[PDB]
Amino acid sequence: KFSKEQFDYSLYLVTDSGMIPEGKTLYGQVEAGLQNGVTLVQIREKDADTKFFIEEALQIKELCHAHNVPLIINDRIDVAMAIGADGIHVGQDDMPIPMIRKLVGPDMVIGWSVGFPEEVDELSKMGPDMVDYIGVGTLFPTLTKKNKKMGTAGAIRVLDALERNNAHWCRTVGIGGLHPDNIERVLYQCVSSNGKRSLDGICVVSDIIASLDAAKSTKILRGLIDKTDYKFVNIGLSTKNSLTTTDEIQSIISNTLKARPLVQHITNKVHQNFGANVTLALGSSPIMSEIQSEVNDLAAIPHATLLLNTGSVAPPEMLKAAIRAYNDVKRPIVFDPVGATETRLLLNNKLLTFGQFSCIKGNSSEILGLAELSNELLIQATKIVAFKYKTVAVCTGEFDFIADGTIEGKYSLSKGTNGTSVEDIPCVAVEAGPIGCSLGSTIACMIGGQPSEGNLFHAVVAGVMLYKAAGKIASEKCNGSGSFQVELIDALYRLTRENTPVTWAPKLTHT
Amino acid sequence: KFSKEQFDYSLYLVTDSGMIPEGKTLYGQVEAGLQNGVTLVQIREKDADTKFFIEEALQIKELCHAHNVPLIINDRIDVAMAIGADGIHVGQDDMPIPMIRKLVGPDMVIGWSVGFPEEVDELSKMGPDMVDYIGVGTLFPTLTKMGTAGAIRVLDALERNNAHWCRTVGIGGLHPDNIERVLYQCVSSNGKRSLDGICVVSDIIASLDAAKSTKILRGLIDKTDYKFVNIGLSTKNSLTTTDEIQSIISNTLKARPLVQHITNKVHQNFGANVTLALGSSPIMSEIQSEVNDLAAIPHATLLLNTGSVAPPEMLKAAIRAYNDVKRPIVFDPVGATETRLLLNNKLLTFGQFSCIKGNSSEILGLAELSNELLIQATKIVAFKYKTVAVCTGEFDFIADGTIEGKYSLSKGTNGTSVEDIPCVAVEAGPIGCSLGSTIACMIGGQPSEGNLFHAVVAGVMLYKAAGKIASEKCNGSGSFQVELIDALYRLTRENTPVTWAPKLTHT
Amino acid sequence: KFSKEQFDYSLYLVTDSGMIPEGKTLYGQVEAGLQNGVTLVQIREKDADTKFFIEEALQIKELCHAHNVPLIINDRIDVAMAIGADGIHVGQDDMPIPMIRKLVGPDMVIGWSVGFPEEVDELSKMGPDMVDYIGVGTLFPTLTKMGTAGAIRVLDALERNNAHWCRTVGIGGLHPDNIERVLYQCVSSNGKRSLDGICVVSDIIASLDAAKSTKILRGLIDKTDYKFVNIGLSTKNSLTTTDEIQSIISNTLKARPLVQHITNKVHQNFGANVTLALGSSPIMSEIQSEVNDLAAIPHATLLLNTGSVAPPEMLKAAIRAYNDVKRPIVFDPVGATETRLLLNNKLLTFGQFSCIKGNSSEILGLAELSNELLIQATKIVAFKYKTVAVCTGEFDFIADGTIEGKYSLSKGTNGTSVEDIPCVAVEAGPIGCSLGSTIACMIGGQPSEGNLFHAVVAGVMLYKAAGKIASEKCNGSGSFQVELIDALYRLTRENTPVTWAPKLTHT
Ligand SMILES: Cc1ncc(C[n+]2csc(CCOP(=O)(O)O)c2C)c(N)n1
Ligand SMILES: Cc1ncc(C[n+]2csc(CCOP(=O)(O)O)c2C)c(N)n1
Ligand SMILES: Cc1ncc(C[n+]2csc(CCOP(=O)(O)O)c2C)c(N)n1
Ligand SMILES: [Mg+2]
Ligand SMILES: [Mg+2]
Ligand SMILES: [Mg+2]
Repeated sequence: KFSKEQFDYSLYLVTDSGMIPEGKTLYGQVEAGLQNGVTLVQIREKDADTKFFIEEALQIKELCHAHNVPLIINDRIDVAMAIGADGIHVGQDDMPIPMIRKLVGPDMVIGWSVGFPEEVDELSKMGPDMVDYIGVGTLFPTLTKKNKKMGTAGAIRVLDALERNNAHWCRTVGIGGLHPDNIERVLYQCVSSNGKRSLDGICVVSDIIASLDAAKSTKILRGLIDKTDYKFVNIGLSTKNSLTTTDEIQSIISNTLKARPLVQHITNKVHQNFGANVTLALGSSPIMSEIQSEVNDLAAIPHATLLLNTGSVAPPEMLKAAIRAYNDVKRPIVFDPVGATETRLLLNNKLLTFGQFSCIKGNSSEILGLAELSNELLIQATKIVAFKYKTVAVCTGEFDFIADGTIEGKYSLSKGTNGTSVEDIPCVAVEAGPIGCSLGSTIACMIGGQPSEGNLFHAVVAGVMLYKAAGKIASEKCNGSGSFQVELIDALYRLTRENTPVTWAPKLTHT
Repeated sequence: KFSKEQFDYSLYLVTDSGMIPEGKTLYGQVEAGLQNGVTLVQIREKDADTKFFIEEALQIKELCHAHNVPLIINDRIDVAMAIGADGIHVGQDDMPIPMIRKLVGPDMVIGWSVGFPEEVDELSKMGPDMVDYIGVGTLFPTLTKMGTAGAIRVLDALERNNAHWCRTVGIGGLHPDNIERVLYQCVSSNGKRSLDGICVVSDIIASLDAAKSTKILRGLIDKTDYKFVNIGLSTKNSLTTTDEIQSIISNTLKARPLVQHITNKVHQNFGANVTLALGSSPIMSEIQSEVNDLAAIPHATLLLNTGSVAPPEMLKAAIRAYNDVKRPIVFDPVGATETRLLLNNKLLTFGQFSCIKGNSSEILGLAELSNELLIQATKIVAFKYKTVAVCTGEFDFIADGTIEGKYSLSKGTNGTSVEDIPCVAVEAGPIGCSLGSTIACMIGGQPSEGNLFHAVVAGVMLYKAAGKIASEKCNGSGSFQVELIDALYRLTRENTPVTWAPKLTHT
Repeated sequence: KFSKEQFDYSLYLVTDSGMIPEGKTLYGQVEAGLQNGVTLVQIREKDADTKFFIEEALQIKELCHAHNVPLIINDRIDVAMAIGADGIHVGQDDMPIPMIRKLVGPDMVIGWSVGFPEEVDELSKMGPDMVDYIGVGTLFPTLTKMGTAGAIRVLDALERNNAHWCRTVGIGGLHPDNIERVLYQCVSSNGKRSLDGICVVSDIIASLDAAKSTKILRGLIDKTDYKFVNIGLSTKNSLTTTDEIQSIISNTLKARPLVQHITNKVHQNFGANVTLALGSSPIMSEIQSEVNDLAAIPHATLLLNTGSVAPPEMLKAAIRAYNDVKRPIVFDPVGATETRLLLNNKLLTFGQFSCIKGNSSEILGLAELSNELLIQATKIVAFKYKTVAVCTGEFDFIADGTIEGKYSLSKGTNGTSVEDIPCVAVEAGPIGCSLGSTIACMIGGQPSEGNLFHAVVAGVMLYKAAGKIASEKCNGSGSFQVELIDALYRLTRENTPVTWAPKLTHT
């Protein structure tokens, strides 16, 4: 018999009998997992005879208690009472929490499956001793649950309602579609806005239970869960609070010129050509492939980068493949969501759950939207985006605000961030007096050439300066919309062919 | 809150959500049912969200409690404790009973789906306050999720273990077309216990007129007479007199009975002769469609063999057609082997027989086991199937288990056990399915005011009597057979039973 | 490299690659069998790349040449010349025989698939050095790609043509449940020829244990006793004495045999009566599941008619069932027309009969064709189907063709031909399925030490004697029939054969 505060939600294993690899037992699997982590166990029988249920449940509570880890049951309250369970997990369509508590009395843990912030509101109007831990939504598509309606974005919305309502007593785990190919990302971008709360643990089912080798699969998840660095891009992620110096900007450009980045553009037909020209100017080769099979070979090429629009004709099933393919080799993705309308809203949020981006670029509307909402306003909104999607965010306008919410690639369980909140991540401005997707292309090239020892922040900033600089130079040499565009590409070339950033007009202050 | 002894098991309604006619509600049906009986209610949700379960079970608990009838839950104990239910019913593959008792404490009614005697044994090894009532087996084929004989074996285990505390209900396929029969033969062998109640589902829930279906079952449930055959069933203990035997034969001769023979090929011919001899007409139809029209003809009678070639589906048909027009069926299970055991035990659950006729071996098999021994088995068969049971041999024993056609809930029989039903004997000194045909004809010609038992005995005399005559006038197996038919013809054509050789004593 | 004469056709294995149980190799089986018999191997690939074929016919020619056993290829000649094979087997739809003998030249073995006599004619007018051996038709239904009668016709042509250079193996559905019967009744009509060996497979290759399967098949082949009926099979040339006929009748009254009749409607009734008279119990089952249960009962006997309405699949069930337990079967083909001719020949390949009964017509067809004529046919039938055979007329002829249940490879009998089996006659002057029932009862009664032949005769005498007696005490067709049954009753209730009118002489 344990006590609420003894429950280690680190690596929470949930079982499913009908999914076991031929030649193995539910016990065998659930065992090899206790020898390598699986620090908590839920028994799940959605179909078996409520007797065979009790038999298998008793059989596993001996193995469990043996390794000193609790057993939880789902979602049969009676079976829990019957066999001396340590806790029960119930869903939103199962017996109400108040009724359960009256039958079981305080001291027994209660899980509740929560997917929306509106459900955290009810969990709170019940006070402590009611709910003890929630399993958050269904983060990713899974083939385990056979029947209602997520991503990290959705889980943030819930961790945030756990704070607004100050439900200190209630822990959290993330569950569903969780595998080694996205655990770090999930752990990494699942923090409350104020940086105070994160997931206390991770849930798996088809990852150990369905495994031809549960011993290894469990040891692997352990590896990731209590690591603390998500090095998602092969650049430096160090937090730099010092403004970007002329010497820094100059060395960024020599690298991007000397390493001829290959920048794959997945974007609309109107930027296709233009964007290719900005790339050619910046001394790098552009490829416009939306071909799924190619994607992994393309991203294999040295110093490759992915710049990425919405409204592209490519099927989401290819974006998901491309995005992943770049993250697997740890190369930079520059995201730019042009949206706004109901369809694009959906598409953009689906994309944001496919992987981890090194930069998210947008204008006023697209940024205020992404933050889930002046000048003091844009700044606060750029920082929210930056933090939320753990990325360098750029907000374009008369002023350009950059913000670094990468936080050196740190995650931890529950902690959650090191007191580092939305409000105080580095954010800098760039302006050059009154005067599109071409920036994305520029940003893309600067990050692209950076070496192991580079820095992702100074890169994204150098880019904004280079562009705003060509921006000022063109607007003076031009005759109208037509020639402005071709003198912009001209300026971008001359400027980076002579690395004299001590010359360019944009002024770089603190925001 | 009720007490265990406040539970009325009469008409016990189990609910099913996905079976209600379009335009109607689970509240709707279960309301009209309470108004005309439905003296107990179980909610059953094998599929629904365990919340909508709670919701829908609170809403029906107000309805039930208002007509003052309990509410039982199958088979989630949690849902039961949760909503303060009155009882819970659990099946064999559900939560062990000791565990349930431990979570609900004594005072809650527990139900246990029992279909085999061996499980009544575990129910007793637990003592009272454990299992409080049981649902017996699956009596008949049903499409929502043994026979009456399979239930009796249970009601018998409840007696040998003296588990007085345990009530019973019958369940599975129960409808107006067999309720009265279930009730009528579902009694313990010592006659002291019967079913406390009848349990339905598809019969009220799935009714386009719930109100009306409930009023019909109540109709049958608390009546007490199964007039299953248009003949008198009075219990006569006065040996059949010579004037009685006489009158029987006059009636069978004056109404020219029509006897349907569903038998093998070997008896076909010989059986029709014996019928003809008796002044009546045989029909050897084994055609399903014809069956209703046939049995509607005046004084129709069905004689029935096993090992006939006709399919079970049609035998089911026939037996039914004849019990519907309240006419007499005479059963004769020749068998013994695995196939014939299975086939007969299926036929015996298709309807009610007016007389089962076997020889020594057949009789011991049916009775589920000398001369004192034959007598016991012949009673056992007679009481077990509530019928007149004949047993052939040097001595023929006739036993009357019709008990005037009386049933009742839990009573069960007026204490009238296997041991004390009328059993007589017939014998005519040392000397088959022809007996079937004789008996058949005799019962056939009986008028509303007649008597079944006396008629079956008349048959066994007449036959035994024509027997001695033949054996005296024959040159061998060959001519014995024609003369047996002749003597039957000469005997019935002169009603002087005071002349006949066979002596009829008590057993 | 072998010679034509070093070919041991005893156990002839024929591979099939796609039928080996998961976990086993064609090498593993073909090896496993070599160590327990498998005295000649053929390689059969009707589907694989003619390369892989080649590799596998080499790998397996080592394994074979090592156990000193040849290797035959079918039906690709090239592959046989190519890997230095010992012989080629070709069918009817394959390369003509002349062409082959030119490309491979003498000293190599050529086996032909023959299944009709005509094909033996072709095979004769080609002389020796052409066809060496021949696999005979398909004997029984098989799933891998006539009966033992079809085989006989072929083994006859091989003699009428005098193809002394030609061996024979039987093939097609050969399994433990039917190998001895095949080995036993598959001899020449002149008794000088029989099968030189037996072709599997799907019995060794398909086997979950190829070693055991091959040991068994060995057991059967070089044994020389087919005990198919648990009764004496001794040849007796001593006319059946009065004492024996009397003993015969006591044994059968005392043992009350159970005679299962499978027959039409018109012999049902009459049939049971005769059996009854003979003091034995008749069963009229045509029920498939009961059939194994029935034949387990003591002293059981199967009387089989044609034109019964029973499905062929069931008669197969039954005929096997009685052979499995070694109890007697009496066959009575009533036909004559295309459909009946078929059905009959088909039953005569389901199992081993103890007696075949027919009249002039029926007995003539079964022989495949006066008073000298009816004797030669009765002998032919008796010998062909290895059984006691009975031709009914004014004279009745009985012929013991069982030869003591003796079989041996190629030999094949012990010079006992169709012309010289014991055949006796029975007559009583000028005067059906009844005689079937009578015989079935007299054989049924016999104990381990009895004699099939004497019993068959006993029956014919009894039935004949009861004939003369009835013909006298009767007034017509009707009274004759009943009187006949009576006389059977009387005659057997007093075993005084010395009294009977029927005269028993040699034929
Ligand atoms: C602690 C807890 N939270 C939520 C639920 C409901 N739930 C959401 S998705 C899913 C399947 C995950 O398997 P996989 O890892 O194969 O995607 C489960 C069972 C629960 N039963 N327990
Ligand atoms: C009290 C009790 N005894 C047994 C059972 C199990 N069971 C046996 S038959 C069947 C279907 C009845 O509807 P129908 O009239 O269509 O046969 C049911 C539900 C139970 N749940 N409750
Ligand atoms: C010697 C010889 N005779 C005939 C043939 C043709 N053939 C007739 S039956 C059959 C398969 C029977 O196996 P089973 O019935 O045991 O499955 C085959 C292979 C041949 N290839 N060689
Ligand atoms: Mg649930
Ligand atoms: Mg149940
Ligand atoms: Mg061929």
